[PDB]
Amino acid sequence: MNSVTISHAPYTITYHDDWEPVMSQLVEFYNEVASWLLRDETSPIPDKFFIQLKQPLRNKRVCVCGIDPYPKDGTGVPFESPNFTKKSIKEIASSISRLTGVIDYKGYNLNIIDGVIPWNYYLSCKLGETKSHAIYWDKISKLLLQHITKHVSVLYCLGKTDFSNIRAKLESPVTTIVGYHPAARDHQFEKDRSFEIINVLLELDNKTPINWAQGFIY
Amino acid sequence: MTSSADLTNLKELLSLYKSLRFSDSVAIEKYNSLVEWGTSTYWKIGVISDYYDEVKNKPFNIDPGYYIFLPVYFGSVFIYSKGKNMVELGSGNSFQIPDEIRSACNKVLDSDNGIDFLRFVLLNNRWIMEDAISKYQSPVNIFKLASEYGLNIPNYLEIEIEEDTLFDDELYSIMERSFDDTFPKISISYIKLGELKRQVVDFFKFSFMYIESIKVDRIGDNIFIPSVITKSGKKILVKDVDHLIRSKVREHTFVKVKKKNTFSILYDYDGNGTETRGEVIKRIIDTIGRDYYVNGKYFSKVGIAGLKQLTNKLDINECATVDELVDEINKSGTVKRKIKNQSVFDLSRECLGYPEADFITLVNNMRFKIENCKVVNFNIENTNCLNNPSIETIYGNFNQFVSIFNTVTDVKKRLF
Amino acid sequence: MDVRCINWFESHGENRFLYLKSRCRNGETVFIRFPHYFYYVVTDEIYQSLSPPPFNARPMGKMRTIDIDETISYNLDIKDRKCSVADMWLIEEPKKRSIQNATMDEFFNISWFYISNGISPDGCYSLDEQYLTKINNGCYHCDDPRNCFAKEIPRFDIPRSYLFLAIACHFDKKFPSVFINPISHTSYCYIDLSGKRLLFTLINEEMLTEQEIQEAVDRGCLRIQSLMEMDYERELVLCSEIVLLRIAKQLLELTFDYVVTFNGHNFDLRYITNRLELLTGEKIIFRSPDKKEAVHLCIYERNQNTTFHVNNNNGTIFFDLYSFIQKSEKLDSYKLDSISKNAFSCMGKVLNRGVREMTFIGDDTTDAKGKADTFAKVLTTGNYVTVDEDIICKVIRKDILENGFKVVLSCPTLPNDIYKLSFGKDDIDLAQMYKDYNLNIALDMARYCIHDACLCQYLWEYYGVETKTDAGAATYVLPQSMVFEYRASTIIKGPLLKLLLETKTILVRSETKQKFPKVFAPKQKMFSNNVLIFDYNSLYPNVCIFGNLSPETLVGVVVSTNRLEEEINNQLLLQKYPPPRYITVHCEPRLPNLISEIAIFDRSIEGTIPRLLRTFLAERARYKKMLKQATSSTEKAIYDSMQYTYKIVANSVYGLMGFRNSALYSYASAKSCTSIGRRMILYLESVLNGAELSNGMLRFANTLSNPFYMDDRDINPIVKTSLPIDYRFRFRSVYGDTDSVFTEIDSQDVDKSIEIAKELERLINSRVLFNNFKIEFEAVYKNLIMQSKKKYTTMKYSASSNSKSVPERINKGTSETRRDVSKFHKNMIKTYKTRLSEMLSEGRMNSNQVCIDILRSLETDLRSEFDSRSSPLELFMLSRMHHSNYKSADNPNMYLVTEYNKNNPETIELGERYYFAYICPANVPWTKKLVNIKTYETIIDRSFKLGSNQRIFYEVYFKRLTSEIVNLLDNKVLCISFFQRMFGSRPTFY
DNA sequence: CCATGATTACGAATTGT
DNA sequence: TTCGTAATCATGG
Repeated sequence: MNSVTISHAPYTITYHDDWEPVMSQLVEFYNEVASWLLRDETSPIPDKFFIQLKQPLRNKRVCVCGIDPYPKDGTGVPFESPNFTKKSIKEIASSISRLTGVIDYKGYNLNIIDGVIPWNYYLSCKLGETKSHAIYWDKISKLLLQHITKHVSVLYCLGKTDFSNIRAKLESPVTTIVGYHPAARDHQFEKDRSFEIINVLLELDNKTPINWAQGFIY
Repeated sequence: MTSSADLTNLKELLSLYKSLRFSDSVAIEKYNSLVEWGTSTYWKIGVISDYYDEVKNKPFNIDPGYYIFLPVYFGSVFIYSKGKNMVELGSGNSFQIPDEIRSACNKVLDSDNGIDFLRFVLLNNRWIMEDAISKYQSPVNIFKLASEYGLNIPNYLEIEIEEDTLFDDELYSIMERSFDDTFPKISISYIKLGELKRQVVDFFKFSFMYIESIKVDRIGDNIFIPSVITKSGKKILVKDVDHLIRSKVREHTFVKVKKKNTFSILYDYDGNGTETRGEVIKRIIDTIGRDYYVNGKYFSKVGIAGLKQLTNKLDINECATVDELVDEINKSGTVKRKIKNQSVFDLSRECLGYPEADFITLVNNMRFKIENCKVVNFNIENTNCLNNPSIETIYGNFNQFVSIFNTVTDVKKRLF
Repeated sequence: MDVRCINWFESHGENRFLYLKSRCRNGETVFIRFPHYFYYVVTDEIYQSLSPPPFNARPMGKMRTIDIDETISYNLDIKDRKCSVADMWLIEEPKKRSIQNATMDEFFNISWFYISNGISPDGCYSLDEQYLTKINNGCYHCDDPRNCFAKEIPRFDIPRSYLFLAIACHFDKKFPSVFINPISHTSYCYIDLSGKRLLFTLINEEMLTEQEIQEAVDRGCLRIQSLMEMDYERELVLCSEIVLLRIAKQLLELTFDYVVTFNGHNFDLRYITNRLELLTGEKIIFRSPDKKEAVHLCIYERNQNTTFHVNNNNGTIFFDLYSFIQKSEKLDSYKLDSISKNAFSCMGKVLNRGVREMTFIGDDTTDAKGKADTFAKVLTTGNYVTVDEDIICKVIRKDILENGFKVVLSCPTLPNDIYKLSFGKDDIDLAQMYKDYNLNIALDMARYCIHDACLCQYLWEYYGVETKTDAGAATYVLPQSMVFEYRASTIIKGPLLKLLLETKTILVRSETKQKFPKVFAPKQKMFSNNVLIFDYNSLYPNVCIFGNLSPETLVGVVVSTNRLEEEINNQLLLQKYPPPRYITVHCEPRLPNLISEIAIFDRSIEGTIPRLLRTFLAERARYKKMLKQATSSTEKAIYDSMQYTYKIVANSVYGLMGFRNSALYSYASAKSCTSIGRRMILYLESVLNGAELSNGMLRFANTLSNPFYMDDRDINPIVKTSLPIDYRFRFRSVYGDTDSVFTEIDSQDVDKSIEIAKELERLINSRVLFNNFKIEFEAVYKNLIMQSKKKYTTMKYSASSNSKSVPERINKGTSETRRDVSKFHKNMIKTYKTRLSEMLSEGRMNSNQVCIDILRSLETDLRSEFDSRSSPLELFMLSRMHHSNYKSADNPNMYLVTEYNKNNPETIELGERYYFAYICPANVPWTKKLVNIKTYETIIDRSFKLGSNQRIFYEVYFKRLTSEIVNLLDNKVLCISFFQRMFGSRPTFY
């Protein structure tokens, strides 16, 4: 838990100890990207760009990833919707309720559960322009993903096309499963069985299962 | 991935890992292939001594409760689990047993999924039960099921203990008298109700004694076991030839021996001597005679006979001449497929009971001469392989193997 | 309405079609759109039992299906192959449909389209206007391709259009990135359909402070402010970044035929696109011929290493010469300048000397026919010329003669008369030129950029990419754009499908394929006697034809684990399976327990693989003859392309027979081919070695017995030749592999060796060999030093050459470009190799006197260098790329750079290419035993002056040098003794 | 015992400045 | 997919 300073905004980034040994590289790759990003307004505000560095990587086992943050009303925490209006979080909550057998539910937060980390592959996006900052973030995304891959056990991808060749992007071979499009037509995501294989391998990795119901909000 | 077949296969791997057994070659090969498939498709994957606690050898106070007592017998032990073949401790090789007991054991195992494996005791072609291993069902209920099929069951005692009890030697004697079993009692395994850990008791005592000589006795169809005699004439049971050779016994010498209340057994030599197994094997062979060759766990004859071997394996009547032999072979209709689905070399090997590895190694190092699709002459090419005395005995017996091979080829041509 | 095809490309939208781009005689461009279906092959009963009837079905007749799965056999009672003869049907489904018992499922849809419709991808056709409907300007729609392409016409010449481009960016310390470094220059070469060639170059103005722009405009350049006011005929134009990128986007959007760039898919195109996006939101758009699909440019990747490709859908071919050269043929280094050195070379004569200049003249009477013309053509835009493969010179004036050239260079005088000219390295550091930016520097970089842009064109005609593309598309039955993008397993499905349809057979594998699990050593390395080279005439295809080695003609595989069964099986094999009808090939057993493995093949009916190979060989021979009997340039180029394509497709069969995911998988056939090839090679090596030439006769070392079975030919070892009586020569055999055999002759007269080699080739082909096995005399090698075929150096004389001929300096295996070895080590290797080649021609060299002499020379040089310390530090400087993407804990190099950053005001980033060397206190004497070296590496900057309290480790560099030298040479004990005496370690050979 | 031998890991051979 | 150097570990002469 320390802090570092940037010439451009946020002008201050606070980070955890686990993220220390590569975080320095980040700032070197940031001063050449920062000037161009701030030209257009982005969601969320720059002050929440690096708040996901807070969750330590020692006590996590599974990783959930998203290609882009929420285009509107972004808050910083990936896959978070306090009002429960986004289609992706609605589908995730419905699937979790179906799998766990719980009929009455109100909300779901993936950051509450211990063992899973809510992560976004691109850390910023322009409102009304989905995936409009891939070139800006590419190197930072590769760096952070290679670091998080060294601590998580199984990596569950979202989006068939977005992460199609994810094996080549990461040099270290790590147990990885790719998921389908969260809002795929023909109810393709309904038949997905990723949560079962995830904890099957997690047990196979000599690790305790993950209580999904912990993320529920009542 | 979308289908649940992959996750079914994954839990199959998890169950196999939960019941891993390196002895089964087929199971190990399948597990390795599945591991390779998993690490290639997913780019990565995360992948009976421990079942027994420390043996008790001194009297001690026991916890009051309900216990089940089962004698552990002296003899070779086998374990059979569902989905794998039978396993023998140490090397984990295979053996041939009748299919009826195979079906009975399968019917016993598939009834309750909690039975990990079943324990078999073999001593001089005698198969009996010792104990059962199940995490959900106590063996007491399945003794009835095993006896229902006709398969033999041991003597179990269910005793409830109220106060503190001392497991003194007198208690062991009372328990043994309560069992009243003719077969030797090598130890006593007793289990507490509701506990997955099963534990055994074995009191030990050792001394020195003089053996007059070591003999061998007939057990059946080319199966023999060494027998040791002493000055007092008492009989000492021997586990196998392996125990004899690894115990470093010496003829007309005092040796240290283990005793129980009813019988005495030789034990392993734990000294730091420089004796070599190779010369010990030939010394034991010379003491017992050059007419013997070891089939692994036993000894066998080298008798010529020649023709009184195919009738025994074929389970047909006695044969005198070639023509009547062919007629009697033709008159049978059921055994034919065994002749029609199996080769000639292995058939002759089984008829004369030769070892697989030994004979296969021998026949690859010495040359033949074939005429008219028949064996006529043979001669050794490299003489180093003769260093093993078993090789020499097999070479001496090879003169009858060639003749029986010629006769089998003759009758095979005659039938077809 | 005669059209010649150019390209076929597919549309990847919601509705998918196929496109034909064609040109007429006048020069008009025509696009034709076809609907693309899914093709399936079923049996008659399966066709009659489909609940929704197929969209269209076409009969194919009676086909025979054979199961080509292999089963072992521990006996000789083998079950026959099962064959099923039935009527077969071909069906077309607009959408993907699954059929449980569909057959022939390993062929592409496009190949089915071509073969069913009877259309070659690049033929000339007289189309029919009845079946074409106009939908736009230049885009038509067709519904019945079978009747529209009925008429075939002889080919007719058409024009074409090309674009070549090059980029020059700004950089100071590291490789440029889009976010910090702008574009300084861009160069374009443009060829339109009118046949007129234009060259132009755009220069940035932000590094051109106003006075410099004004002086340039007065000098003769042009200044523009908007997009509309650019004219192409002006050679040099000054403009800003925005307008330069706009012009680049405009140029990349036209409907060209070939946009060729050297490594442009990874750097150039990506750089332009990203920089344009950052400067303005405007982005490049490609549109389909029907104006229905619009896509953006995004380079994607394919892992074959990684090769980049463009997502264009307008029909243009974005070609990258780098990947083509990488996958076409093998070089030492794949740099642009290296390829230019290997491609454009000549020899010239010196006509003038004095001062710091020299005049070179070049004509066809000096090197060959066409070399002078090519060198002169490249000389138009050239700047620097490489001379003697050693020096780099700056061109001051050049004059192209009527049938030659003359050039004046700034080079020192040399004591010779004929020298070698080539185009190669450039002695220019661009970082320094960007530091002090002035108009002269800008103009000179403009000239460099235009020469770089044109070099791609010159290479494009040198390699014959167009004719090879057309030939490959015709032979493989594939679209043009994908001729040079797929591996061997894909370019073989067309001819295989055609052969299967012609023979009316289907091969099925109704099981699963379990994954079942040599280096040649020359006898000696230093030779000093002449070596004759012989090339086998396609050993594997010919021997596959000889043995009928096909999956469907394998009678069986018999294995035996014991001598009993092996002997009985061999006896029954010779009894029931007799020659010459059948053939039996031994193989290495596939399991440890097996001791014998025999595969049996039948020669009664010809197989499928032998038929394909025979067709390939016959076509190649016919095209060789047609090229040899031709006079025009276009016909010669076409015939060369055809023969090359047939050669490259006929040499991929052996590899595909050993590939699990191939359509020609055959384990037994592969092992049989390898074993029989080894047998033939061993037989020839045994029969050549020791064969002498006495009187007018030649005797071989062994009887000419056939190594397979009895033959009716005479087997007399003595053969009567027609060479002069007095000749008495003895031959030796040293090296031999699949594609070549080396023979040793003890003489130095090249003419006699050449004539004897020709006569020996004739005698071997006519008498010694049999059936379709033949050899060809390739070259004569002198001064041969070789570890393997990967690494060797020698002088090469062609077969058709005399004593007074220019040698070919062959040298490969060594890279000479490894920038982390040394500057001193390279020079020592070169001088010692030259001395070796000089003493290897004396005449009295034997074996154990060269080693001692070279060792003594190395002694003298190393001790003199150690005791002199006269070498400058810059010759002992090594370099390394800095990147902290390291595993493990410390990796002291990171510690060293961090310490240097802490202790010096100069800062090193994470992309800077930094220099380092070995320095120690000067008081330490010579050390034999070696210790860790990473702690003795120090980083040297520009301002570092070597203090008197420190010196450099001569011992480390000397150990590396002597290891590389000891890698050569024959004797072993002397070399290891020397190495132990000097450095006290064990040499690491090989 | 320790020279000798054999494993393991490193990183350019990269290409475009 | 290659090879070649350097540091480490391990074994029979």
